[PDB]
Amino acid sequence: GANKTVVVTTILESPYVMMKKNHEMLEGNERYEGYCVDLAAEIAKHCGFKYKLTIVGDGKYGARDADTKIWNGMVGELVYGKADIAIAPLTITLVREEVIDFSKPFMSLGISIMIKKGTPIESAEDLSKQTEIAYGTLDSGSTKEFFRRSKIAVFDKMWTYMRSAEPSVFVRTTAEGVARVRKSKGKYAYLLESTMNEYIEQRKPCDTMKVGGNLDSKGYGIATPKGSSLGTPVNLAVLKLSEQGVLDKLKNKWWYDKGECGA
Amino acid sequence: GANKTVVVTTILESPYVMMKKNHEMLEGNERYEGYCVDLAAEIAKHCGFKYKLTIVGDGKYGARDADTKIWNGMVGELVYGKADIAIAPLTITLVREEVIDFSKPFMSLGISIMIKKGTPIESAEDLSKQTEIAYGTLDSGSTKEFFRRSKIAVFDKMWTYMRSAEPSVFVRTTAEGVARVRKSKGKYAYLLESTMNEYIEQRKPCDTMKVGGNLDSKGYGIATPKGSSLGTPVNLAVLKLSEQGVLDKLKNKWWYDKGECGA
Ligand SMILES: CC(C)S(=O)(=O)N[C@H]1Cc2ccc(Cc3ccc(C(F)(F)F)o3)cc2C1
Ligand SMILES: N[C@@H](CCC(=O)O)C(=O)O
Ligand SMILES: N[C@@H](CCC(=O)O)C(=O)O
Repeated sequence: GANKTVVVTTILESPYVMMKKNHEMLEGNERYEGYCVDLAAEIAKHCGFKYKLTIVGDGKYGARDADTKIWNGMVGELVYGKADIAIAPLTITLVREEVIDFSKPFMSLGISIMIKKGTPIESAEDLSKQTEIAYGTLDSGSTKEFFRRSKIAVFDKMWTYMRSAEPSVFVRTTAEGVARVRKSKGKYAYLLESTMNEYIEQRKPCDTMKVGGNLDSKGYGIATPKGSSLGTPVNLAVLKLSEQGVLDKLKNKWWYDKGECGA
Repeated sequence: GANKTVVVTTILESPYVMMKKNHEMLEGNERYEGYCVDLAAEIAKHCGFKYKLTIVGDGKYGARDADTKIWNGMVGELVYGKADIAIAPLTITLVREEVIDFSKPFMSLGISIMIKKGTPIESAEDLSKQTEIAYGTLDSGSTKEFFRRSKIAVFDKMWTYMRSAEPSVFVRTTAEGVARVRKSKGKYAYLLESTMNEYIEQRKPCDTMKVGGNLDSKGYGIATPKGSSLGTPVNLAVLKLSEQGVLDKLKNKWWYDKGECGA
């Protein structure tokens, strides 16, 4: 029928969406800034709709409970129809693609290792063959799933360790994993997406480092409930933005341009 | 209705599809080898269909004629229903996505520069600010389109030169562009996808080099005629193969493992 204001679910995750420092003196979409804020603006213009940014209530990306089969996070919000579109760093996975539609990816990533600077680790293989340095992942996300489902020897080795490690090596938010890297004096490494890894690397206090190659090749896509009218228009808009250079321009804006660790 | 042998259009393009040296003493699919041959086998198994590999009659990727509006190449073959699926290094573009369905990408690429070794060029900017060294692209493809449609200063500068260069700087096949790089004594550089650039770099006579960063970020997707029943199954199979590590394994097989220029 007649066009509705589109409800957008997203996640507070640097540099994609952040509360502006002065958010309290602002209302609506103006409260927020970052790569996915800007991308929301572009997609909305190109598909000709009005929208409201809403941070995902539980603060999670999206995972199905093995028992209940209930989806949580931003995926949950699409699945149960609380939100019309998710515009966030949400990784295209098989388990998600079956319950929600994904645009072609708007940004690439792969799983990667953050160390505190000077940590004697260069790779995942290094992590797997030692125990002095603890390591983990975000909860409720594609990185955790990757390790749990991996048949590859080293990642299976890593997963068997991580699932049973005491204290827990898993974290609620990316900012928590980073905090743990920075405070653990080289005795914690964090497994996170290269995109986030690279952003943080170029942020004060400039004490972290991405090491080794990526463990996989995947992408973020814009997600809509299965069969939503927004799917096709959103997918075309992503490819047009790609082809206009907008995505690279936005990547430059929120990564390189934000760099505060020198050249 | 009842399952038909699926007609697969593909292109002779190293290392994706090649005639085996002994192809003449072979019949059917067995004549061919390479990354997309193997990927065809996997997709077919996972979607449970039988298929016949056919090389695209005109040897082109796919471009619409400005006058007639006729699609040529593998895109043409899908559009006019000569083929049921294209399994090849076929770049996801906006103009193609409107006339055919694309899987999520199975491999990434970006536009890149091949030089003969010792050519005093490190970038696209370098190419644009000189004239002694000629440069071009493949005909009938996404790289040519990228330059023609670019509003970015340097690529617009490059396109204005390339479209009017005498003799023609455009080539019919990748193997022709490479041949021209190798025979032109450093006086030709070739603009081609990084994937192809990287393969050739590691092939005898080991006289070529990828220089500079990629001009864009795009991907290859499996393509089907718009609304084909194969679309969704093929798309899920690509994500499952990604997640099983098959795609990386196949990338290793046909790139690194084929390397004959040392380490
Ligand atoms: C196959 C799935 C795991 S995925 O996450 O969708 N595909 C993975 C592999 C890959 C390859 C290239 C890219 C980069 C990119 C941007 C835009 C496009 C376009 F061509 F589709 F438009 O391609 C991302 C990914 C992630
Ligand atoms: N992008 C991930 C979250 C980050 C991570 O898992 O490392 C997801 O969509 O689940
Ligand atoms: N992959 C390209 C062909 C190679 C090129 O244009 O450089 C296409 O699909 O058109």
